[PDB]
Amino acid sequence: DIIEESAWEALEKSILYYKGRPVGTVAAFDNYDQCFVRDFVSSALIFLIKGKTDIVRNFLEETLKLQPKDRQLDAYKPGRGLIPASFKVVSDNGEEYLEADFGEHAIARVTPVDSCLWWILLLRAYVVASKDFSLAYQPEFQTGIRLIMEICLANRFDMYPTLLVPDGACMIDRRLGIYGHPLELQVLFYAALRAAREMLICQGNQDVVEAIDNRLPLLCAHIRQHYWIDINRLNAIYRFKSEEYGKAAVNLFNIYVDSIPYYELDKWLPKKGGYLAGNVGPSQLDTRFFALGNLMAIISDLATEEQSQAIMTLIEDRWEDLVGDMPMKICYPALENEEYRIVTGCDPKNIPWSYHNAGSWPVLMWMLAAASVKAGKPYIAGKAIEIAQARLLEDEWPEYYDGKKGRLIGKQARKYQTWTIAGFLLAAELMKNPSLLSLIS
Amino acid sequence: DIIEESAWEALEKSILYYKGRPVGTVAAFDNYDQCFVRDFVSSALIFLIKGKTDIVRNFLEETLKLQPKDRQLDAYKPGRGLIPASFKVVSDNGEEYLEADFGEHAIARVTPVDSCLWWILLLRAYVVASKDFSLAYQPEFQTGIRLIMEICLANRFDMYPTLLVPDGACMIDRRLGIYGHPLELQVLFYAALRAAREMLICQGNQDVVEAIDNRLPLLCAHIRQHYWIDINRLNAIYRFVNLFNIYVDSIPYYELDKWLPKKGGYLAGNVGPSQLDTRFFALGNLMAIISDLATEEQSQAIMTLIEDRWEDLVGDMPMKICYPALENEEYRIVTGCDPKNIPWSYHNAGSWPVLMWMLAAASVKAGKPYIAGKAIEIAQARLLEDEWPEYYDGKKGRLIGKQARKYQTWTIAGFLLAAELMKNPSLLSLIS
Ligand SMILES: OC[C@H]1O[C@@](CO)(O[C@H]2O[C@H](CO)[C@@H](O)[C@H](O)[C@H]2O)[C@@H](O)[C@@H]1O
Ligand SMILES: OC[C@H]1O[C@@](CO)(O[C@H]2O[C@H](CO)[C@@H](O)[C@H](O)[C@H]2O)[C@@H](O)[C@@H]1O
Repeated sequence: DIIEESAWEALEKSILYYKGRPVGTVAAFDNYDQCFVRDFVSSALIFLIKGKTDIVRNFLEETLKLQPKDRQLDAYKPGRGLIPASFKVVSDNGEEYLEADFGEHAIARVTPVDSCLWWILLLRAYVVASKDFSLAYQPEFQTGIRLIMEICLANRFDMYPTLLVPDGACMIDRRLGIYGHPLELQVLFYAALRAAREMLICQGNQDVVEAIDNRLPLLCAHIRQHYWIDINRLNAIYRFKSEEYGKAAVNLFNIYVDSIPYYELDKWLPKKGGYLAGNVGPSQLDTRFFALGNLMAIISDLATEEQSQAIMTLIEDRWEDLVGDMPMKICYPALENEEYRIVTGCDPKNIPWSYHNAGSWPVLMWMLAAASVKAGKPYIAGKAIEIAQARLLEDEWPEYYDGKKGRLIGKQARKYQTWTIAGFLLAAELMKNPSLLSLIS
Repeated sequence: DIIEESAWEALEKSILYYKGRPVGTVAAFDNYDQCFVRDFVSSALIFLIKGKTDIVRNFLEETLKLQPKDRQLDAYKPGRGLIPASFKVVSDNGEEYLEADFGEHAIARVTPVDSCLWWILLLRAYVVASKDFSLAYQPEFQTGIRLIMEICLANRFDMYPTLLVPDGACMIDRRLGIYGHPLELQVLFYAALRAAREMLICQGNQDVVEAIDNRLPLLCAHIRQHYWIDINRLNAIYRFVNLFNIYVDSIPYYELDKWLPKKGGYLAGNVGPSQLDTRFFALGNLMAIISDLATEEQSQAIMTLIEDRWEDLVGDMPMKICYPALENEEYRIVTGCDPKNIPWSYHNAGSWPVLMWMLAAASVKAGKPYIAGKAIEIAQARLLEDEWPEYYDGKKGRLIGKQARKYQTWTIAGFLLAAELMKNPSLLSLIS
């Protein structure tokens, strides 16, 4: 009805032009010249679906040129192979050019890792939508893919098959205790490894293609075995006799059982529910539920079929906790009290049930839809869309919502947030046509 | 004297042999075949002081061979350029060989970063003691230094001049909230940068030598500005443009104001976006004085703090590895309820006699050797009696550590080294 029409009209106005050609979308239409890579994913997929592919092509070509190609030994300059979080059009010189934001002057001088992984997934989306892999096989694209894989695969100090990162290195780009091996990045890493293997010419690239082939099954089993939480699993951990000869090594990360909030999880988890943990590392298990990681795990077949149904069962049965009045919680539960202070450093923006700290993010509804369709329960997404439809247009498409139920328009939420609009539309498109999953799986 | 002679005898026994020549010392003499790089530092320095340099030369050569030379894309294999935390002699096969431990089957599959930085500092110590840079100028050693500098300098995701690391990546090799930019590693990185600049030939190493020269003053200024804690700084945080957004509610600011003397201060345990770790870490602060990372005024202010809060930082056993202990929710959240690191035990503000040598070195450097003198007198009163334990527990370090090994080599070496540095201040040239 009028809701979808208004969304389309809004999405159109968000398009960003460079040298007269569309090169992405702005984060929120009112800088006026700023495209975020992660934000562009939902817009991009819509445009692909609607056959307007040139915007995506131009985005991929332009961002590829922004990727640092050489090893970087100097402070405050981006690491080799990274994709910037955002870029903008600088019209101030006689001629237009693009300026990358790698975070060099940001409040955290960290380059988020998700952008380069989404870039690969977008590249695959484009070639599948175009029914033509030619772009990907061009030498500059082979190089781009290869460099991203190298920085992700190469071991530095940490040798787990997962990707080790500083805090605030993904969609959650502030301090939320997601340093280490956060789920979001491992899941994207897995999906990107799969996508890169489909598009890389193996000849000449033997080292990297081999490393990709070696990493995929190790990373899959690692995540399935060491991130999976359900009631059976938690009880098995508690009864596990670690002192017995040869059983210590089973507890790979040397998790101490006393650290797990059993009472609260036992209560929260449905009988047949479960999910992948937010983070796992030495003496570290973050039992927060993170939506993006869990939903993307379903979409990429990282989660087993049984795990996927368990995740969907959790979402259905704890619908009020995870969706409430606005799909959906970025994570659950909130860090509060002492834990909030220690983990976030008292970040004012990240107070309990706000923003990154278990705020509700409409954009996540596109992945909820994709996952629901993939899991054969598309009615779950339908229900989420109905809830969103009730308030998004009236509220002028906010970036996020706050509170345990997502009742409040986010404390500092921008209006006409593009991924809120695109997330909404994309969810609806995936419902109408489940076969569109092939763009992202 | 008698006590030194007694320590010396214990130290001689800890020597590890490989193919009939000394290649290091074991961590605690009774594995019987195992040498830890960081533990060996105090042993090595004593041996250098005593003119027994071949053990250190052999140690350096053999650990250099254990360094991975190429890029590593496989899981559970060590990163390029790293030095293993420890090695052991396997005499089980026909002919003895060395086996590196990079943490591949450890409870934390993380290769500690401090080992490679100590290796650089030991190399310099050796060529200074030998008055000959020949060993360091050999191509394989030039390569060794370059690789270490490359892996530390190279930005991955984090672009600060500091070194970004996982938790448990140094002497504290368990989870203690020292992920990010912990002081210990920043100070050792700084110290290793200085030593690498002094030993790397510019020709053939142009990119890395320039990057070292650029990083040095930037890292120096970064630490001096952003890690420094004193009354004035706390008030500035309270009144907060700045590089780091630090929110004052995140730190115990009224408590710190009370703890700090007027002319006291120290370098913070960790600094990052929305992160200021106000714990005092001893190794980091003492090595910062020794390496001239801390300014003269900061050095005196650290010494003023140690004197004035002696009961807290030294107590009955010099000296606390950090202060204060993580307790209550902080302990549970930060350590993951690690039973070994309970408050006032082991890494969690336990008392580690090894730190004595750095207290001595820093005290001499700051022209206040009587500070180390007082610590030595206390340590002397208990270490020989207790047979050189690894660590002590309790708010005042009164208890022998529950799992402390006796005849812990760096406790013995640390004590002797402290005494040597007191007798001969110019020996500081070995470590700075
Ligand atoms: O308002 C943009 C500003 O917010 C930050 C900090 O959270 O990032 C947020 O906004 C981005 C653009 O919409 C999102 O991609 C990101 O997930 C979200 O955290 C800053 O990074 C950015 O400068
Ligand atoms: O007993 C050796 C065993 O102890 C650990 C515990 O973390 O490390 C400690 O002992 C090492 C050897 O003396 C020290 O170098 C280290 O600083 C200390 O934490 C294990 O890593 C090691 O396997």
